[PDB]
Amino acid sequence: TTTQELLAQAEKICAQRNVRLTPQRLEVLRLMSLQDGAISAYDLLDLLREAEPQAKPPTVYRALDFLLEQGFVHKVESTNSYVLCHLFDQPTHTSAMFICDRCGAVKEECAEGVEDIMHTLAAKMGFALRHNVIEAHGLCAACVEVEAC
Amino acid sequence: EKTTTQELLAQAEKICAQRNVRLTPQRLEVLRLMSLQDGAISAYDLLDLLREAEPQAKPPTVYRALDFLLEQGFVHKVESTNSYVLCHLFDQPTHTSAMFICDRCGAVKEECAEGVEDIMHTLAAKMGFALRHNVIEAHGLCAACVEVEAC
Amino acid sequence: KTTTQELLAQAEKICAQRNVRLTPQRLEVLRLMSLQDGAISAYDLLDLLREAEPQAKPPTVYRALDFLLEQGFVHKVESTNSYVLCHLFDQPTHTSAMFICDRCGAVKEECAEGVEDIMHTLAAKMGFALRHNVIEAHGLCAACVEVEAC
Amino acid sequence: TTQELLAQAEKICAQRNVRLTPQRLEVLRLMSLQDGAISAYDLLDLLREAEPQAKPPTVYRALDFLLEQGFVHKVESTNSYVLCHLFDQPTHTSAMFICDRCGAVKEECAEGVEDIMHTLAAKMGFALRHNVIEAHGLCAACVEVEAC
DNA sequence: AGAAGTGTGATATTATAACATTTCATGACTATG
DNA sequence: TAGTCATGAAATGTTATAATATCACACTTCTCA
Ligand SMILES: [Zn+2]
Ligand SMILES: [Zn+2]
Ligand SMILES: [Zn+2]
Ligand SMILES: [Zn+2]
Ligand SMILES: [Zn+2]
Ligand SMILES: [Zn+2]
Ligand SMILES: [Zn+2]
Ligand SMILES: [Zn+2]
Repeated sequence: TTTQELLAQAEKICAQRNVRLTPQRLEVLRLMSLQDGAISAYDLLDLLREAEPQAKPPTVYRALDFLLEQGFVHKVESTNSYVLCHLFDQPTHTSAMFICDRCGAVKEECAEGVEDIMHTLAAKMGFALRHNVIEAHGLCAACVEVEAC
Repeated sequence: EKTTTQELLAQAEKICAQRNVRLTPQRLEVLRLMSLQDGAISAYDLLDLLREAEPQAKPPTVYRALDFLLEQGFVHKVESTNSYVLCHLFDQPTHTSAMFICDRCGAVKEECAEGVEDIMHTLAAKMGFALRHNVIEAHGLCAACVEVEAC
Repeated sequence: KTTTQELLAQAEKICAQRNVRLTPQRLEVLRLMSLQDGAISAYDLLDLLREAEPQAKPPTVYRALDFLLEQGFVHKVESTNSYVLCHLFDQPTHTSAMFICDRCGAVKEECAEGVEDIMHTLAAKMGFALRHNVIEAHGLCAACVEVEAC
Repeated sequence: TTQELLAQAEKICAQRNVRLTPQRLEVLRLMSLQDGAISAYDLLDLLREAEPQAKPPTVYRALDFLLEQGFVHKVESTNSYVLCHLFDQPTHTSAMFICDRCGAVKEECAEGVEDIMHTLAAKMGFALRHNVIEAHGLCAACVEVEAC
């Protein structure tokens, strides 16, 4: 039902803006929401084919592009996968991604200090950065407890 | 004054000798070919370069080489792209790094940052997250492309 | 003994006479092509291929098709963007006329050497160097006519 | 010479009580100004300088119209479209000779092929509604280029 | 033996180019009549 | 008083390939008993 609430919320946001949250996009969103965290496009496509048997890569990639242009999903560059954002209605934001290499779970946190260090490092050199990519690989708490036995 | 490109290669050879791992002609050629780049490079571009010498070369060659070089820490993979760059900091003990990437000219700078590792560990510590490795990659413009914008 | 077996055997023999690799994947794709009434799209064929190779993706079927095209086991139907099995692997490269029913979708392949000759002559009048002909007819087949008559 | 055929088109689109919009006319104009085959999306790119709000349905509808009248032919084996040789003649059947190098397309008549196709269809129970006849190779020019 | 390396063809994975249609809301001609 | 025709705008469907990466086998080479 958190999924329901999430979808409703997304519908509300997309209703606010002049943008169309289609059944397809909504479906993809639902699927990704039900997923714990990260997922590749093609596994997601395989999931999508349950409800839309004719679905092909452009379908899911289009849905993702849409959900990416809006603030609903993030790409995970170091795994070629995608995940939901933990907070929707906010604008283009830099967030730090903690990715479990075991379960695929992703925790999204703020890291102003990092942005700042990079902001200064870009300035002590001649760099004008537009965007930071901050992805951490490791193990989440559960998977940590599991890997210790 | 930072370490020269050639010193890194010599250092690579001797380090591989110290570890009893084989820095073969191929892996060496790949290493130098990468070292000549003014920034990151893709596997197939590198493959194309490698062909002028070894035309019989295929992707497995390049990817094997890259896997080896990555394992020995001479090369970094740039994850936001899908490219590979020489490490200009492997003469010291293994390190954390942030890659600064120009979207246009494509050049990249590896710059150390303990202050990032610490914050990441701190953020990872509050949650129960056993951090292992960091990917820090910055996109924007370097102060060559910047002075082309100002015209 | 069955047509499919015989066919795959022929193919296996030809792909041996020629020093070429008829892999399980290619064999499976060909097997599937042989079991079709007529023409099939690359993606329908992919969907069929996924029943045996669940990981299969578009480059898979397109590679298999490119191979089967190179070796002359399948023809591409350009006007419908589809593929059919060749009726006779025995012949070398050949100019084939395709009769395509816009109702049932079935496709019949016919020989027409005359056409090759005419096109060659016509191309030879000008300075055109002919490589391949594309000859496809659209209409209704006998069955669809019988049906439509009522 | 473009204006000539443009006018002729209207003249013929008078006799046949169908409406040739500036849309379809513009498409036909662009098709004419092109000295060879063209894809729908390139044509769409060209149609946009005139009508920047143009989109694929626009050009496709246009092409469907221009196709159904006899002004343009579809080249099935290249998924492209070409202007007719001359559309003063009755609804003919084109045999398209296509250069795989330069992309030049030469429309010719091959009534013999059609005849044969009809006989073959006739010996079957096949009701032949339309034939597609296309050749791929090298135009004379490209041959002479490759000769060197 | 045995572990590591290479050559080669084919396959697997991720993403997009390229080509064509659907939908549905909106306006613009027209056949009664 | 509607009827078809034409368009406008977004999304979707459909076909095919680009771009990235690995597998699987065979042959080998150089080392280890
Ligand atoms: Zn977020
Ligand atoms: Zn975990
Ligand atoms: Zn480094
Ligand atoms: Zn730059
Ligand atoms: Zn045949
Ligand atoms: Zn039929
Ligand atoms: Zn014509
Ligand atoms: Zn030519």
